[PDB]
Amino acid sequence: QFRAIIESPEGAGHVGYQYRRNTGSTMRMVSDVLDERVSLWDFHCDPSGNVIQPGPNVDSRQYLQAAIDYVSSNGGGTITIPAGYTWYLGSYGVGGIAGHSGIIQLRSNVNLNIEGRIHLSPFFDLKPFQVFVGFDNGDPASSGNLENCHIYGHGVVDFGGYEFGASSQLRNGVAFGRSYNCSVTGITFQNGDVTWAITLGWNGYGSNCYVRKCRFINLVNSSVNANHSTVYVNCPYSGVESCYFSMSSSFARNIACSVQLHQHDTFYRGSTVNGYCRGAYVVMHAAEAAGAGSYAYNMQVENNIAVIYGQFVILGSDVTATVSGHLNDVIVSGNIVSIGERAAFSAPFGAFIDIGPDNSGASNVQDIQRVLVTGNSFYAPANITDSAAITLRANLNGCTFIANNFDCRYMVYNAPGTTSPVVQNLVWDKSNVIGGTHANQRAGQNLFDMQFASVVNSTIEVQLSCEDLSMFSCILFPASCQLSYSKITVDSAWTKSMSNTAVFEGNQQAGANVYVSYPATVNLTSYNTQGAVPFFSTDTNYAWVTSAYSLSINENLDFSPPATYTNKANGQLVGVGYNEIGGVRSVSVRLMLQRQV
Amino acid sequence: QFRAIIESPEGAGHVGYQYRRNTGSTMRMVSDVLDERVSLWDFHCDPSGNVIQPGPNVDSRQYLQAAIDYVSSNGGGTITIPAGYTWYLGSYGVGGIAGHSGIIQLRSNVNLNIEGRIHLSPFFDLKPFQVFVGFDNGDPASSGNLENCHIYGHGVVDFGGYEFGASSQLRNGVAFGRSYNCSVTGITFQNGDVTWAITLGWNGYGSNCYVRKCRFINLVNSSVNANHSTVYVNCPYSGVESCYFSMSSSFARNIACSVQLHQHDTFYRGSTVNGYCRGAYVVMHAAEAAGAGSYAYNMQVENNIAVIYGQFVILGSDVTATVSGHLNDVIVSGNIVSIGERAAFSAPFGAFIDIGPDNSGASNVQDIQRVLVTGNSFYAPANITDSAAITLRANLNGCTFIANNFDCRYMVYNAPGTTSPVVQNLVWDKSNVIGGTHANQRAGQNLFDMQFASVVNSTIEVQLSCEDLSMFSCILFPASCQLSYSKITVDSAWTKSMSNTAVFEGNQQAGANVYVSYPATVNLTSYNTQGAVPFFSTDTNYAWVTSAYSLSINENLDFSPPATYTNKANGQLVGVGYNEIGGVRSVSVRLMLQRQV
Amino acid sequence: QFRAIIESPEGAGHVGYQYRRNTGSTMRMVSDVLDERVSLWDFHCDPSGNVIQPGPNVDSRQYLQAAIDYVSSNGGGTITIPAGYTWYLGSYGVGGIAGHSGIIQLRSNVNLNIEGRIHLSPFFDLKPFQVFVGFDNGDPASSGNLENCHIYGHGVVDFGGYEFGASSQLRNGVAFGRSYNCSVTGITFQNGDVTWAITLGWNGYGSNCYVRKCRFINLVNSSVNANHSTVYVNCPYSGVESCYFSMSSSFARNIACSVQLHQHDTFYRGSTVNGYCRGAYVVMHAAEAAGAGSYAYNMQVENNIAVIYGQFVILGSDVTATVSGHLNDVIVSGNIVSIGERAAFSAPFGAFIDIGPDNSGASNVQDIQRVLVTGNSFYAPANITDSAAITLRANLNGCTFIANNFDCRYMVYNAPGTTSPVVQNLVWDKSNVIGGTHANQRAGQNLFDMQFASVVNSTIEVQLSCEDLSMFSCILFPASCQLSYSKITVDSAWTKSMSNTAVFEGNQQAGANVYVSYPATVNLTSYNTQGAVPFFSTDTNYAWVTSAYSLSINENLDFSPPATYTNKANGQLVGVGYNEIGGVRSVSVRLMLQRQV
Ligand SMILES: CC(=O)N[C@@H]1[C@@H](O[C@H]2O[C@H](CO)[C@H](O[C@H]3O[C@H](CO[C@@H]4O[C@@H](C)[C@H](O)[C@@H](O)[C@H]4O)[C@@H](O)[C@H](O)[C@H]3O)[C@H](O[C@@H]3O[C@H](CO)[C@@H](O)[C@H](O)[C@H]3NC(C)=O)[C@H]2O)[C@H](O)[C@@H](CO)O[C@@H]1O
Ligand SMILES: CC(=O)N[C@@H]1[C@@H](O[C@H]2O[C@H](CO)[C@H](O[C@H]3O[C@H](CO[C@@H]4O[C@@H](C)[C@H](O)[C@@H](O)[C@H]4O)[C@@H](O)[C@H](O)[C@H]3O)[C@H](O[C@@H]3O[C@H](CO)[C@@H](O)[C@H](O)[C@H]3NC(C)=O)[C@H]2O)[C@H](O)[C@@H](CO)O[C@@H]1O
Ligand SMILES: CC(=O)N[C@@H]1[C@@H](O[C@H]2O[C@H](CO)[C@H](O[C@H]3O[C@H](CO[C@@H]4O[C@@H](C)[C@H](O)[C@@H](O)[C@H]4O)[C@@H](O)[C@H](O)[C@H]3O)[C@H](O[C@@H]3O[C@H](CO)[C@@H](O)[C@H](O)[C@H]3NC(C)=O)[C@H]2O)[C@H](O)[C@@H](CO)O[C@@H]1O
Ligand code: NA
Ligand code: NA
Ligand code: NA
Ligand code: NA
Ligand code: NA
Ligand code: NA
Ligand code: NA
Ligand code: NA
Ligand code: NA
Repeated sequence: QFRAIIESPEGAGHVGYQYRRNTGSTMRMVSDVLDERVSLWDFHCDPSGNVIQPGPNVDSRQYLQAAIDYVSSNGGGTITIPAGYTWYLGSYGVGGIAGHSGIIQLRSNVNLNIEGRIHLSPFFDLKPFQVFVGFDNGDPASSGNLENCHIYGHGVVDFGGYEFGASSQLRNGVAFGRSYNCSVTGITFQNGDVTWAITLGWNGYGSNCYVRKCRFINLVNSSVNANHSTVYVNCPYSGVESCYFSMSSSFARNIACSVQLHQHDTFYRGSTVNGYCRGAYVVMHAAEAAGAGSYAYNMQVENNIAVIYGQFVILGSDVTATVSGHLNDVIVSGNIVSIGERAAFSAPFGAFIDIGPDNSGASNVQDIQRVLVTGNSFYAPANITDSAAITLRANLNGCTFIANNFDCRYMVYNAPGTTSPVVQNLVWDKSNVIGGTHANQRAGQNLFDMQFASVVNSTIEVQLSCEDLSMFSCILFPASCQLSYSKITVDSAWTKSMSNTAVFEGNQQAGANVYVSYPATVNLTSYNTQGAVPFFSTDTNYAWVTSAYSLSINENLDFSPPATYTNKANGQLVGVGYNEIGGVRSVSVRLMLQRQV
Repeated sequence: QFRAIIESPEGAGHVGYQYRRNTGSTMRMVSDVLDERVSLWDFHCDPSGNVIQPGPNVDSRQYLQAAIDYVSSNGGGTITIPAGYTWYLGSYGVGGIAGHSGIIQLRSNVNLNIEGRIHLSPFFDLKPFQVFVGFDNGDPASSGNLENCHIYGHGVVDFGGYEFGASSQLRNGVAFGRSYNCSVTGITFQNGDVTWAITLGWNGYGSNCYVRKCRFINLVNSSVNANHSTVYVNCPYSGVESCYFSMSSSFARNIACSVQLHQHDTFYRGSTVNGYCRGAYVVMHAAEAAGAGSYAYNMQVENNIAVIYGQFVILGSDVTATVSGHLNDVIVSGNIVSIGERAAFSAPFGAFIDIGPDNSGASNVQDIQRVLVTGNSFYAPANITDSAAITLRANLNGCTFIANNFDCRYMVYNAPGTTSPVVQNLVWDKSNVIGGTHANQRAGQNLFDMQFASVVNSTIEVQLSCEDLSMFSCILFPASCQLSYSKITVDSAWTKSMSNTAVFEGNQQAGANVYVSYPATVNLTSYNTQGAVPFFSTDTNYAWVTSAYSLSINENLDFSPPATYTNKANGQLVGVGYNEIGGVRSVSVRLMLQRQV
Repeated sequence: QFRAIIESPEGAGHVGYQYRRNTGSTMRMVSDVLDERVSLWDFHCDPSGNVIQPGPNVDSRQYLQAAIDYVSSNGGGTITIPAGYTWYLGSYGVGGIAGHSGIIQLRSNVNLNIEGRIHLSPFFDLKPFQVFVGFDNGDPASSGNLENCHIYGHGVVDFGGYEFGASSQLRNGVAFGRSYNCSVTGITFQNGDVTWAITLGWNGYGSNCYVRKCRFINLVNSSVNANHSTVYVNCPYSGVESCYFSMSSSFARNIACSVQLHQHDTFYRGSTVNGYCRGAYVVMHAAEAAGAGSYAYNMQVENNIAVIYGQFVILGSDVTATVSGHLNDVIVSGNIVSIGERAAFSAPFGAFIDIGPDNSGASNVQDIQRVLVTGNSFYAPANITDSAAITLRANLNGCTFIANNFDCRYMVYNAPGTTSPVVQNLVWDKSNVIGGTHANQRAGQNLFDMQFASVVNSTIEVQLSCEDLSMFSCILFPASCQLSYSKITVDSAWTKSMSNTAVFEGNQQAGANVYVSYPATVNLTSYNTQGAVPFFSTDTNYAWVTSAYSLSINENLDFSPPATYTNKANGQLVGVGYNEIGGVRSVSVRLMLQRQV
């Protein structure tokens, strides 16, 4: 019976087709052409083969898994998750992903085109979950790889608004696993309390994984949530570009970071962030060094836009019993960043760059060097005392700042009587512009507060662009901070009225290989001789000065002080001025003091 | 009758199908699978249901609208506009979009995949039109939102070449309206005389709207066209990336801009522009402040390539009777820009940055601050007198330039006897490289022409990199410009032969908190004493000088002038030189004059 | 017979369909809907119309060509190359592409969606080939254009691992030809020994061609391969963005470049490179000037990540008998680059920028100017003697460096007794940070080794950030290098112990329009007079010095040397110090020598 065959599930396999009636084309059956595509509807059926409508009382998980399993068996393809429907997930998956609280297991070469919505059912309320998992084993070390898996479309993953049940729980959207050529593009992740939205790689295993043109909206909502990083990049040659991240929770302002860059050759570009505590960590964790080595290098954070409450970029490296992690060859450029409206001390200490201790608080394990911070803007509102261009809280082996515009409370800061970092190769070029928003707010404060164990091979070229007479000093070194083989300068513009410009509480500017210059007021007295006549300082704290020159006009007719000075062994300054008429002269002059510059 | 059913429109609904003969798959009908996609052909039919071929004598509008209306009713989806066909539009739409001269009404969740061509018929010649409109009401204030609407593909929107009929008319390609998560990707807009190609948002209402990888080609063609901006970004968290803009009309060189960034958290990146008057406006219009506040902040213009005839980036902010607009936290970086080949004064005044008055010409309403211009190149051909790094034509509350390369006629310019802007926090770092293309062209001109009412808290560090002895001065302040709490320096390199370096026509460099240095030639005479001997200037216009030092060699054996000088109350310079043999000496020396630096 | 028609190839054309049972929709046949898409299966059939399975023993070429030819005839469309299959190509194409060793001929408006794999069969071993060719004629000058051709998908082009048979052979993946609005997106090119993977345009003919989000993996594998450039951009308004390039061969480290930018308005952005000799050439070849003029301008290399073995960006321009090529208006910004681990001299000389001779070795043909290198990082390991910020090997008409961080052996280098370039407008701003990795390695070497015929209108502002007492000098000019109208400065920080700072082997710092400053040690003797007393240098090689000042402390009580000095006609320095008590004094002081600064 022909009628019977046609009405049967093999019917389309009996109806002939030839593309556009082209006599040169293949003589196919309708089913062949329909078989070129596949959707969730092709697996979303009961045991008799009748289609099941999705909805809040239907658990779509087993059907989607069957679709992925079947396409995987044919070498791959793309499964569409249809538009105009919400597909709910309502149970855990089984096997290898159960160890990861997994819902769906991803498979190699099987792409998901999510055009409709995927939504978690209340079964998951107060429970852990990882929605899509690419590991195939509960132990990631024993997992196979996931390759050539792409998730893309105009659709949505909705985490149902459910809070965490316990802080120790973990929640994720996509864990690609040991992931090679995998990506998420176009998707909106929203409405949750999760740990991560996407994680790429596993402990350095993976390559060429990307997140592009995704949105992440309101993914922390509770005090229970221990920590949140929206994308964790844990394989090399991988990155995040052109994404949107937004949070509205108060809790997110204290715990949430947009991106973790944790392996070499990784990037974070062209993205916009609002409502987060932190922008990006750039870190080499020794505990994550298995797949790609012990070094994080070629790290790029560029051309992002951010409103955060804590720190924009945080650098780190640490050690384990048998591995040491190193961070080097980093670039941070083109970013425009602000600390959002908040009270002082109400969120983690505001910073553009933070050199942070390790997760246990250790500040003597880091090996961070060859970092370039250039062509960025940073702003914090004037009330935010806790705002810095760099908070330098752990050992630093080098960081270079060129041509940034920093408009916040401090330039360089570390809290006194906390950690005592060892600092090498800190370079603050004169082309860094220091803004004026916090003028008049700096009573008792040092603009560059050098609260370190030691500083070597460092450059700080201070250039103000407006007055701030509230500040205690432009730069201060406590006596506990050794300083050697360094260049510290304070340009005189906007400093004439400052009582202190640079302060060396241990007289460290006297060091043999310290090169400094800064303004000071000096009292001088002359001899009485008519004609060329010496002037000498009354104080004797200039034994370190190599030359000094006048920054003051001479209101006198009958004499002039020296234009330039040198020193004497007793620590006086001395120079030769001119008495048109004789007499002992006394003057108080603003000088530029110079040492070896 | 089985034959009858099969031949009927329900026939495919009787032919069974099961994906790849998989026994676990859904037992569907052919029509179910065909129903997973939708195209214009599914609505492009006569009242009897017979398909109609598109073409220049068929108006496809009602069919496309029916398709959008129907898909909208099912929760959304993607309508394909087929490749290999041109689909003409030949009438106005009806209802809510009639108030916007709308052709097609877009609807939420309904995407258009434009693979073929859409082409306007001559019905639209000399008339207004907006091809795709997302408003649902003639009054945008009473409109609902458009959400999740994406237009993408390899296809083309062709505006038929028709000129405007009257200057007051408006024409647009896509007006998304009060638009949330909407985008245009891949599409070519060409061949028209329009006001805009795409507009995003409405008066700050909207979010997450983007234009990516689109082309805009020849969209102004007539003298009637009043004004053209290719993409208008009027909602936050939105932007333009990786687009191509080109014009060939002469009129475009005087009226056309590529992008308007008019709300916070907006960007313009990675794009190429040719043939336009202007690159981008970055503006907060008080009249547009309803949806997202009164501040435009986090504005980003980065890594674009442009050949324009007028100004690359134009900044603005203005007020209404009850709202004041503010612009702050802007970054302009990585752009390479030139003024195209043209006669001087033949297009609007060439500039990299323009600080422009409001639309009525007011220059005393702006609140523009915290702008960073860094790491850009600008070039204008040597004949273009009207070319500047910045034309500063309205009040400015701050702008910072670091590490740019500007190769044009002026660095800082405003026309004398026009507006008198009040300038604060203008910072021109010494790392800005001033090119040499216009050397020898600058007779009668000041490189930095400070034609302002006042300048405060500003820095100008001039550094030449080649000679230009044609210029009247490196920097000039008219007597009408107050100057205070500022730093103005002229490096001596390539200046030895200049008669004027810095010029203060009101002697403003004498101010208590002005910090300056610049070269000058000075005549000095000594006393006759053998030995250490004073030299004094013949002129008395140095009462403001704090120190000066020699920039000239000493061709004498029998004496030497002072290496360094200070001043005296009568305005003479004085220093101590050395007469090996006695005698009154007279010399003319090049000095670096310094005040408080 | 109805049964007969239904089973025939016209069967689907008799089965009715109406979208979603919508009474307003078109009353179509199943075949109409199936005809909206097209795949390789629709042409991959034998002469009787039976489908043929692809595989290593089937040559899919004729079937894919038939598909492209047919779709082209209907106005275009998109052919899918199905996922889950490998499609082998095993013969050359015929006609116009035979002259290009072409396999498949691309056609206008016909896109390829490559979801599966395309793989070359061993027929191609040791032979030339170009897999996809858009020329339609063996002579490219007589070719028609290719327009609106896009290749995209998650699929793969695999070149079969075959080595080149002869060095003179050429191999390519995609040659778009005289190409307008063409692109490759998402595709992986791998496993070959080829000349290029993609070429865009032909000798300036073409426009709006792009390569985005592609991977290029292991595309050189033999010593026979003469030269490799992964993407060659030979039309304007075209570029490469967000790509991944990797090589593992030793040969690639000596021959392979990622990108060629060879026409105006072209870009290379956001890409990652590993294992290559070179990053990008930016060149105007006169021989390629036919389609778009003789000038390459608006050239952009930005925000790339690279590990290379030779040079990152190489600039060039050259001439033919009748055309002269010019390069100008270039920007290189935001790049983070390193020379990978290698022995010194084991690959082409390491550099960030190279100013290279033409292909015959000529260094006197170039017209390269208006280049900005800003905000980049460069690192080479300490053992790599052959590493430079710029190797300046051919005539240079201008290049500007601002705010970079260069950490390698040399800053400026050219080999002595090779070429003698004529240098104009070389600008090295003081904001360039010179790293310390190569400290102690520089015995016998000059950090800036100015091995040129002449230098004019140039600026070199040297600023160290750590000591390197191994170096012979910071900057050296041989006597053969003329120097005029230039500024050369050496900041004193970290230089106190250097015997030579700046060296002018021809005494070129004496030039009338040379502006210099650098530290030196000077021996001085005083007269015996008590009181103000002159000090004079013992040596007479300071006739060029305009002023000098002390960089040393004064360990004496009874006298002080001058703080500042000028010169005398005999070449002595002279200044006025102070003898508290009389006596002839002798001192050796570190001075900052200054000329016209
Ligand atoms: C939220 C965030 O990323 N915060 C980082 C911080 O990251 C560390 O702390 C977070 C806290 O959530 C992670 O530690 C938690 O998770 C790991 C991994 O979970 C296990 O392994 C995965 C593969 C499996 O699917 C799960 O079922 C678990 O079995 C637990 O081991 C740990 O006990 C728990 O606290 C984060 O771990 C990393 O997570 C990434 C992404 O999933 C994995 O690729 C890594 O393998 C895993 N690393 C390690 C060492 O386990 C911790 O690294 C950063 O340390 C910090 C400074 O950079 O910034 C943020 O605070
Ligand atoms: C071409 C361009 O954008 N030029 C800008 C300039 O913009 C102002 O002038 C232009 C001239 O074309 C616009 O003003 C015209 O259009 C508005 C808006 O049209 C009405 O509202 C829309 C929603 C509706 O669809 C239409 O049918 C109209 O009813 C008219 O009100 C105005 O009279 C007319 O001149 C531009 O208006 C803005 O247009 C954007 C994009 O469509 C809308 O989102 C805004 O709501 C609308 N703003 C206002 C205040 O109405 C004017 O703003 C800039 O001012 C200037 C400096 O930045 O740069 C360019 O010259
Ligand atoms: C690998 C590479 O690109 N290296 C560049 C170097 O480029 C020059 O040398 C390469 C060597 O492979 C090319 O020269 C070879 O190819 C050309 C072109 O082949 C012919 O024309 C094409 C259209 C046709 O399909 C083929 O069948 C051939 O008939 C031969 O003419 C030449 O003899 C041979 O050595 C490269 O040529 C350019 O190739 C691009 C891309 O295919 C074409 O668009 C251009 O038309 C062609 N240019 C010329 C002048 O022919 C040579 O230009 C660069 O010169 C160098 C410095 O910038 O960098 C790298 O080393
Ligand atoms: Na686990
Ligand atoms: Na660095
Ligand atoms: Na200490
Ligand atoms: Na209207
Ligand atoms: Na600023
Ligand atoms: Na005034
Ligand atoms: Na050929
Ligand atoms: Na330049
Ligand atoms: Na010479």
